[PDB]
Formats: sequence, structure tokens, C-alpha cells
Amino acid sequence: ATSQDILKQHAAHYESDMGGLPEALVQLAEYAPETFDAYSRMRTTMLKSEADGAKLPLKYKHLILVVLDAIRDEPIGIVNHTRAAMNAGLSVDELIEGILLGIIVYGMPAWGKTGRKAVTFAVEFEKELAGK
Amino acid sequence: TSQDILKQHAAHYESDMGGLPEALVQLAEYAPETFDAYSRMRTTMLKSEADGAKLPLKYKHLILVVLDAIRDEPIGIVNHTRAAMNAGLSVDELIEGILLGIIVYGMPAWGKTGRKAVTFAVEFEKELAGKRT
Amino acid sequence: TSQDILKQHAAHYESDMGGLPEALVQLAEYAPETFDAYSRMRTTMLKSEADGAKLPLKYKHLILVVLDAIRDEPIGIVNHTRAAMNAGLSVDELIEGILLGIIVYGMPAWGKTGRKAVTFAVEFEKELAGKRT
Amino acid sequence: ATSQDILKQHAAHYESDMGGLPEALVQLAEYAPETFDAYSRMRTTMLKSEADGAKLPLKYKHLILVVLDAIRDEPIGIVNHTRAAMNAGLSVDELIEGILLGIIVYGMPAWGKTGRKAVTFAVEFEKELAGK
Amino acid sequence: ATSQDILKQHAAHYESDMGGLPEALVQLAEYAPETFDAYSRMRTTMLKSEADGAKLPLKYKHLILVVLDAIRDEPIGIVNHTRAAMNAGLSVDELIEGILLGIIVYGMPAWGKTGRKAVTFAVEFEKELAGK
Amino acid sequence: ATSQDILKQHAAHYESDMGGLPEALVQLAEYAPETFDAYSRMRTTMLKSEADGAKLPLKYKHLILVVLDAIRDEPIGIVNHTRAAMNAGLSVDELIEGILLGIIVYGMPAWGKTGRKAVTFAVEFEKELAGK
Repeated sequence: ATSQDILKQHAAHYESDMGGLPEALVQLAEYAPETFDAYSRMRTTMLKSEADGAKLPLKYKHLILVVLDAIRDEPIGIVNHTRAAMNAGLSVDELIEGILLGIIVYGMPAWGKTGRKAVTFAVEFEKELAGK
Repeated sequence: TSQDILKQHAAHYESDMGGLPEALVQLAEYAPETFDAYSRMRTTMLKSEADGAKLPLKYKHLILVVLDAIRDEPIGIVNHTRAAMNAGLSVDELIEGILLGIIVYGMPAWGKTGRKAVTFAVEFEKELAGKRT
Repeated sequence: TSQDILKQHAAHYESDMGGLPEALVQLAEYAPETFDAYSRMRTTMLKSEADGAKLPLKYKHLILVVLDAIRDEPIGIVNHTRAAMNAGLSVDELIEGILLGIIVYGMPAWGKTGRKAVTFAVEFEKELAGKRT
Repeated sequence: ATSQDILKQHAAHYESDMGGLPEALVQLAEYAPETFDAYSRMRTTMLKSEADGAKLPLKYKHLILVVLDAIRDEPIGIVNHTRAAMNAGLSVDELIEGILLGIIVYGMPAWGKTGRKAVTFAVEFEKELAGK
Repeated sequence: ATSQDILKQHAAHYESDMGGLPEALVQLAEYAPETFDAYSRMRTTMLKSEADGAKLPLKYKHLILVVLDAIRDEPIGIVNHTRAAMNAGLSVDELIEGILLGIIVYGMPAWGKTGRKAVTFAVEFEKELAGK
Repeated sequence: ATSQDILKQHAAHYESDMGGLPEALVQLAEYAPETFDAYSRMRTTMLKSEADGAKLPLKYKHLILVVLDAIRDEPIGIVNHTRAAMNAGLSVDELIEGILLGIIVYGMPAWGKTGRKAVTFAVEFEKELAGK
């Protein structure tokens, strides 16, 4: 696998799943293409859709990532995973219910620092989806 | 006392968790007003679909499983796995959810605590099948 | 609605914090039952000595300052510094408390967020002196 | 400062403050005496008593360390700092009030995993102190 | 089955690099063979030796992972990575100097809870390597 | 005052090792001069050069701190330590190989949030060092 081959190999996965290649992963491809390749393989199996044989719905896969990005304080990822979840059918109500659970294990900052940024995005994106 | 507050929330914990975890027993003893407010918060957060929740209870507990994986809380991770599976989560779904922790939190998201949920789940799946029609 | 639950806890937040932080405003909007239970928990935890608490309120908020230092919550760290100092904490005590984070959490316990509390405190000490006899 | 000199120099501080040299710090002295020296200097200023010019009471210094050790999941440290706090005048009621605050910022595990172990110890140590 | 093929595929890597497959990864291979495969590919490139074209010496790659396992409190990993680092030429002195640096960023617990366990192991393994 | 004496006392260390005193430590010196003193003593031994008797090369000491600053999300520190590592002989290739290892223990955010910022800096600083 050449690094051209690697970037092309994963293009459809990121476009489909995320609507694009996140900036972190662009830079990973740039400076660590073999790591990008292996990571992207892992990501592709982990985020497989139901149509492709997964048992956990894709909207709930990305909800889990939302919550994890809340905990880790990843405001870019959290919005990207919210968009992906909602594109896979997640409601804004489900999003909020999921994010709140983070308070049990990680305290009010699970909402207050980054988690709530997903909700702010969600209420605007919900309007856009409704317009489609 | 603590006795009345425990009585208030006993139905929630039996339904949701099959009982009150020891940490929360201790919290009830030493901080009964905190235990009461916390239990009220928990009760709303873990509301079932039948009581009007939008996110299925099995997935609520799966989120808690993954969070307990991250936090390295092995008692909680098994308690929430049990709860999730009681509410219909499959072992396959459990595994799929837990793996996602590796993306954000690395291999220890599986290796330290997450995998203990799976070890439990494989046995609990057979237990649950042997108790139900 | 959210309106009634906000009314319920407004006296607590004005007294304790000088108002409701934006994160909790948002929580009240989107999760009013969670905001209510959480506010009840907070109210007991941050009880004053006058209402029967044993740990002085200034030290309660100092603990929250140090925790916000660890967690890197800069809005919260200033809010709790303000609260602590309103309740009588000195800038010297603030600094002594914050430093202890370095033992358990390394130099970032000061360098990232903790020191922002001190920067604020030096100015707030003069503000508080200019508003009081 | 020889490594003999270093260990002797800090002996009174650890005996006074902690009732002993914690095992982690024994090993630090063993394998990293210059780091042990500098660290112990830092610790000695940070945990200075009121009699020696500190403004924050020693019992509340060690309470802050209790809470931090709850968060970090340091069950040895948490008991050592609880003992130190209580020896400096902290009540079991104050201890519990302080530990609970950890739930706000770090969730129920702030109590459930390690924090509550301080309380379990405290209720037994309180009996011992009362016996003195 | 497919697990057994994938285990075979990565056995050379783990044998060479670690001397075995840690239990966590044995379980991963069983329950999530496609994740184990991709992860192992990723690890294989990350931990490439100088002889295979790496620029960072293998002993220092494993030293970095020792320090990371100290921070994360991975006591099995920390020993596995210490053993790997020393088989790759790392001295005990180097090991201690690197682990200490954790204290700057993560406080005394970077030593006290798991990091120092690597030193305890190292001092014994050194005697083993010295016995030839 | 005593701050100014203690700053003078440690200036040689910081100038040599880091090329300056980070703002966080300037403030520490101002508000907590005795802590700054002891901390600086600790840092001075920890980051001793081979010429002064250290066994772990300075470039690798700073590489370890780069990785730790990636995990902790210290973007000022990560650049300061990258600069220090490269002034001590570390290559950009080595820097990237080490930062990637964070992903094993701490997930993609070990790269995505702060670690990759070191690479961005490094690639520019390399051009500077190459200009002599």
C-alpha cells in the first residue's frame, strides 16, 4: 500500500461516516500514513453499519462517541459525531438523554465544558435536516 | 432517617439495577440528603421508554458501561452490563459499544476494565437464557 | 416549566454563586428535571455553617477551586474563587490550597487553569475591599 | 547534600506531617535521592503549619489532599492524608462534607471508588483519637 | 477461527516485540478479531525497529510506553514494556530517569502508584540479564 | 524580592534547558517563590544533561515530556519541549514516532488535540535549524 493508495482506500469510509476527513486525521495521513491506514481499518470495522452486518445501530455508535468526546473535551469531534449520529437517525431528545449520563460518571463538567456544545449544534442541525 | 430515603428510592434501584450498590449504601448512611438528590437525578436520567424516555434503557446502560470502562470502575461496569442485558442488550452490541472506547481512550479502554464487562456478559447471557422462556 | 424549577433554586445560586452559570442555564433549558435534582444536591453540599454545615463555606469553595484546577474548568474556577472570597477566603489561603494540586496532579494543576484563579483573586481582593466597610 | 544527609534532612517533616514516610516516597529516596530531596523541600513549604506561618489550616491542607487522592484513586494516600487531617483537628463531619464536593466535578466515582474509603477509616480512627 | 488466523498473522510481531501476547489482547483477538487485526497492524508500524527503518530507537519507544503506562496505571503493561525496553538495550538508570519525568506533568502518583513498579521489576530483571 | 533572588538562582537552568521561563512558572515564582525554588531544584536534577552525568539523553528526556504534554493537552509546553528536544539533537522523524505511541495508551486524541501541534511546529523549526 502506497500512501496514495492508503488515502484513496479510506476515502469512502470517512465521507460516508463523517462527511469528510477530520483535521486531526488529515494530519495523521500527512505525517503517519501507515498509522493512518491501520487506524482507519480499525475505525471502519468499529463503525460498520447495520446494513454491513453490525448489531449496534450506527446512530448509537456515534452517540457513544459523542459522550466520550464530551468526557475527553473534544469540541470538534463532538460536533462531528453528533452530525453523524443525527444523519444516522438519532433525535435531539436521544442525544440529550445520552449526554446527561456522563454526569453520573464524570460530574457536571461532562455537560458543562464540552457535552452541551453537542446540544447547541444539534438544535440547529435538526432545523437543517427538517428543511431536507 | 437514611431509612426513609432508602425506602423512597428502593423501587428505582431494584428495577434499574437489581439492588443498591455498596458505594450507594454507604452514601445513604453518611450523606442521606446527597443520596436522596442523587437518586432523584438518577431516576430521571434512567427513565424507561415506558415512562416516556426516548433513548432505550439498554442503550442508556451501554453508555454507562463504556463510561465505567473509561473510569476503571469494575463494580459499576458489571452492574451496568447486567442492567443493560436485563433491558435487552445483546452481547454483540455490548462488545461493539465497548470497542468504541479505544478510539477516544486507547487500548486501556478495553484492556483494563472494559473487557471485564465482556467476560461477565458471556456468562450472564447463558444465565439470562436459563431464567426466561 | 424550566421557569418554575429556576425560581425554586434562584436564591441558592444568587447566595452561593452570585448567579446561575451559563452551563447550568442551558441544563435548566434542556434537562429541567436533571437541573432540579442536581440543584437540590448542590444545595445540601454547599450548605452554610449558619444552616448547620461543619466545613466553612469558604473552604468548601476552595475545594471546588482546586477540583476545577484539576479538571481545567476556567469558568468554574473563577466562579468558585469569587464564591470562596465572598465567604471570607483570603488570597493567601487560595494560593496555599491551589499549590497542593501540584503534589497529586503535577505542575499543570497550577500552570493550565489553577493560576487563572490567582490572577482573578488578586484583582477581586481589591474589588471586594472597595465594596465593603 | 549526600543521600544520607537528604534522608535525615526530611525525616522530621514526614514523621510530623504523615506519621511516617509513605512507601512511594521510600522508593523515591532509594532510587532518586536528589528528586526526593527537592520534592520534599516543596512538600515541606506546601504543608507548613499555621504555627510556622501558613494561612490555610493544616487540617484543611490535608483535606484538599484527601479529595485529590479520591479523584486520583490513591487509597493509601487517602488514608494517610485523612489520618493527618484528623490529627490536625479535622472532624469526620468535615471530612465527609469535603469528599462529597468531589461528586460535583468528578461524578459519583469521586465517592464510590476511593473517596468513601477515607470515611470508613475516619469512623474507626475517630474512636482511637477519642480513646486518647 | 478467523481469530486463529489473525493471531497467527501477528504472532511474529508480539513474540519479537513483547515476548508474548498480553491477556487483554488475547481476549481482544477472541471477541473482536478484526479490531485486533487492525490494531496489531498499527502497533507493528509504531514499534518498528531501527533495523526495519525506524528512526527512534526501540528501547526509547518502549520507554515512552513505560511512562504512559505509569500515568494510566497499567501495571501489567508497564512491566511488559520495561522488559521490552531492557531487552532492546535500555539501562535501569535510563528507565528511572524517564519515569521520574512523569512527576512534572502528572504529580507524585506518576511514580507512586504504578511507575515505581517498573523500577522494582527492572532491578530484578537486570540481575537476570547479567546472569546471561 | 526573595522571588527575584530565586529567579536569578534558576535562570541558568531555564535558559539552557528551555531558552526561557514559561509564563506559568514566571507566575509561580511571583506568587509561590519557595515552591518555585524547590520545583526548579527538582527539574534541574530531572533534566540534567549527559555532560553533567545523566544516562538518558536530553533529547529523549524532552521527547518524553512532549508526549506527556500531548496527553495532558499542554500546547505551550508541548512546543517548548519540542524546541528543547530538537535543540538537543532530536529529529522530526523521532518526534513523530514518539508522539504516535500516545495513541496506543490514550487514543486518537493523544495525536488529535495537542500532540500533532508539536509536529506542525517541528516541521517549521527544522527549516529554521537548517538555515543555521
